[PDB]
Amino acid sequence: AAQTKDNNDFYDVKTKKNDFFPVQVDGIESSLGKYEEFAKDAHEWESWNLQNEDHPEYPVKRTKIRHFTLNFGPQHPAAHGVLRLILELHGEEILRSDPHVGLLHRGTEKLIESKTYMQALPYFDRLDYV
Amino acid sequence: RGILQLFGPLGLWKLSTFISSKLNKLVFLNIGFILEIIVLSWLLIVFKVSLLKYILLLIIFIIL
Ligand SMILES: CCCCCCCCCCCCCCCCCC(=O)OC[C@H](COP(=O)(O)OCCN)OC(=O)CCCCCCCCCCCCCCCCC
Ligand SMILES: CCCCCCCCCCCC(=O)OC[C@H](COP(=O)(O)OCC[N+](C)(C)C)OC(=O)CCCCCCCCCCC
Repeated sequence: AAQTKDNNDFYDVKTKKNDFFPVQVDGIESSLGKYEEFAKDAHEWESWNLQNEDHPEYPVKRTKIRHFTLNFGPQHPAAHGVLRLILELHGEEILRSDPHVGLLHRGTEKLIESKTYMQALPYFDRLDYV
Repeated sequence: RGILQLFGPLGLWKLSTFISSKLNKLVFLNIGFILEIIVLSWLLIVFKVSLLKYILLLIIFIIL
């Protein structure tokens, strides 16, 4: 529902709620100078990172990966005929099931209107054909 | 205010900043970096010990 800055079709920027105190740190310095004196070169210094990846609000752009989507399609012994059951799996655990039908839709209801009541009777033999 | 600062606080501060900036670039989590250094150190076993001072001179060149 709606494409937003932190959540859209292609990626999201997920941030958890902050459990810890919002601690304020100001006046960062080393023994040779203040932070702003070397911040130009601090991009190459991993020990000079001010953002910690364990923080709940650390920005990460994660691509929205399709979950494992399986066509339990018509060509399958489990499906009793023509059923394109679309399953989104987490390993083998089912997360969402989308039964696609109409692979055996033959317009019986439309055809029946063109037939007399006697002529339309054999159509019923072929709905539940056991 | 001249040579006794160059051979003193101001001169050593510039030397410390140059050296410490080099060392700050060598601390980063990377498997390939530490594996290369570990395997490189094996040459101290292979090399005859008379070559230690040449390795010492080579290392100071790399600091530059
Ligand atoms: C009477 C008082 C007596 C007390 C004084 C005792 C100290 C005397 C030593 C004086 C020498 C240091 C003072 C001058 C150094 C200045 C450093 C410097 O300016 O950087 C030079 C260069 C970087 O270039 P840059 O500074 O950016 O610009 C050039 C400016 N013309 O980068 C460089 O060329 C620097 C050279 C690279 C680093 C070489 C490292 C050699 C080994 C370290 C030296 C110390 C060894 C200590 C060993 C034990 C340590 C535990
Ligand atoms: C062996 C014969 C007798 C010598 C006795 C020891 C003297 C040492 C020099 C004074 C340094 C000092 O006092 O360190 C204090 C100084 C303060 O510098 P600042 O004035 O704030 O400028 C610096 C800031 N700026 C330029 C932006 C204004 O920090 C430094 O530079 C940091 C480098 C430390 C190196 C210390 C190594 C000491 C080795 C001693 C043996 C060689």
